[PDB]
Amino acid sequence: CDVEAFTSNSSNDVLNAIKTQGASCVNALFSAESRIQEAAFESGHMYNIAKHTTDLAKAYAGGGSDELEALFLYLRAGYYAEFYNSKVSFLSWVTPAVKEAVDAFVNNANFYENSDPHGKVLSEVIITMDSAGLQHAYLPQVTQWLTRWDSQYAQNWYMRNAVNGVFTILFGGQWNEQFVQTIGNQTELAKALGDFALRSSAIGASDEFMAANAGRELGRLTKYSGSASSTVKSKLTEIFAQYEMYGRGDAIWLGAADTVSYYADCSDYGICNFESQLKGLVLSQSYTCSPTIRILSQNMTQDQHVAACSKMGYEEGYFHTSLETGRQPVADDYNTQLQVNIFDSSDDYGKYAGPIFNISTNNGGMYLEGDPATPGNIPNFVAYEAPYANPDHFVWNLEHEYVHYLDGRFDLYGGFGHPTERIVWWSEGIAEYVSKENDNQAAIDTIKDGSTFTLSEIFETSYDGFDVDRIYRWGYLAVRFMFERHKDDVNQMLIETRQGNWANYKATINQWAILYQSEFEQWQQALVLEHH
Amino acid sequence: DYAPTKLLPQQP
Amino acid sequence: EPSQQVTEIYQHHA
Ligand SMILES: [Ca+2]
Ligand SMILES: [Ca+2]
Ligand SMILES: [Ca+2]
Ligand SMILES: [Ca+2]
Ligand SMILES: [Zn+2]
Repeated sequence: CDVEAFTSNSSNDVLNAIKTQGASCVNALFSAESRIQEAAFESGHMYNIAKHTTDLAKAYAGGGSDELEALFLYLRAGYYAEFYNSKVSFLSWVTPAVKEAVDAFVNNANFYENSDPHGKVLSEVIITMDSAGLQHAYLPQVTQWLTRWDSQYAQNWYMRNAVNGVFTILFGGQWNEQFVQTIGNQTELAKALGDFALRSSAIGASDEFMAANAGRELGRLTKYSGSASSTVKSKLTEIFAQYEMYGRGDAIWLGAADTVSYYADCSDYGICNFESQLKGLVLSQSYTCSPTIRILSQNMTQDQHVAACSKMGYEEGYFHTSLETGRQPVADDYNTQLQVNIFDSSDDYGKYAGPIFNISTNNGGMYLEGDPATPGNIPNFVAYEAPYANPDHFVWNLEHEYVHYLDGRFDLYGGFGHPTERIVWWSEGIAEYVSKENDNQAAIDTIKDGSTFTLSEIFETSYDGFDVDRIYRWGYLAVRFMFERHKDDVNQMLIETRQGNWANYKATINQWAILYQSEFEQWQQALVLEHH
Repeated sequence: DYAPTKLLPQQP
Repeated sequence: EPSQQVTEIYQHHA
């Protein structure tokens, strides 16, 4: 690969680079520095490359095309950059040329070929329909792909990728005025979409994820009006009758229930309050560690329950001794027993945890402190098992996330959002320090790799941009340094954080950043020399 | 919120 | 919110 080849002023130069380097090299342009994206995605290049792609797509004879894969990938990479990069903007004559190229591939007699090579280029064409804002233009093709899909297509990884792209089109169409005004009249699309979701052969198969996406997008169609409405309702009713919320086809049931509940009247479908019933079905095990920790789980062994409870119990004692809490909670906090809710896998978390706890699941777990002062507030850590999680409990992120419960109840006044000063360095640093103690090679490694942060910088840390090195490793280093070298200062700070005097907390740590920077550097030196 | 697609997953 | 063919298991907490 040579990403600089895509920066030439000459469109023919850029075309030749796309052809010679191929899709795996074009990948770099999605993440390239702005100078590269600005040069590669000039309006003139997008137009000229689209015009070349049109002729090549017309000539396509099936069996895949490395060049067409790379060309369509480039075009939709341009729309990706245009969306995110303020210095990439397209003139109005760009998108019609791109639409012409997509048309040429769609109208080619080979468009519905079933093969992995064809799927590689077809995938990029289907995604371009969304990236280029053409969701209103190919609904007959979306319908055809939905009804043509079968077990033969489903054998091929890249055909699964490609046809799964039609759910991206339907989702992205929400922002397309022409799509919004026509989709509700597409009775044949609605029938095909529902019948795709109802295809029993998808359950447990390589394409189950597509059937679940179909159910979710079908439920989303209830936000529109038009002649297709009764078909959408009828197909959703059939989904809710054919499958169930916990059991066979529940990925499809729950996918449809998610968007129906959000955009429609749950009472029209008989699914109001399914989330409370779902919780009892999925989190069917209950294991009380102690008055301060109870586990609800989907499918854990007795040995895992015992190990989770003892590991958390050890952290609990180490926390209370280290933070000198006297086991006295902050005021206005009645989160007396943490509920630890553990699903059987990341996939189960993604399916069931969303509706049960009203959370997003595109993550590795989350702790919901809630409103600690409100009667009936429940503190919920929501998690899953994973094969590469820590023995002997195998609960992902358990040891770190558990400390957030303790810190929130005994150190930090108020709910999660109460602080009016930045406290990420403390929250994440204390979770790392209590859970890992002095075993943290990654924190040693970031001192000696050419990039360090001052105490001043660490205290300003936020979650914006999610700098894991800064948040987790340098938060740990600052916290550990303060406990080892300035414990009385930490106790002074906790007087303020425990009652929500955030301005006082900031003034306290401001003094640390002025006074202690050179000692912090010496303490880092000692850590590095110990490693050697 | 709308986000354009980045990379599609390759077969392992 | 459509899922891709591959999702990541070992994510940081939210
Ligand atoms: Ca299990
Ligand atoms: Ca709190
Ligand atoms: Ca570093
Ligand atoms: Ca620095
Ligand atoms: Zn954390």
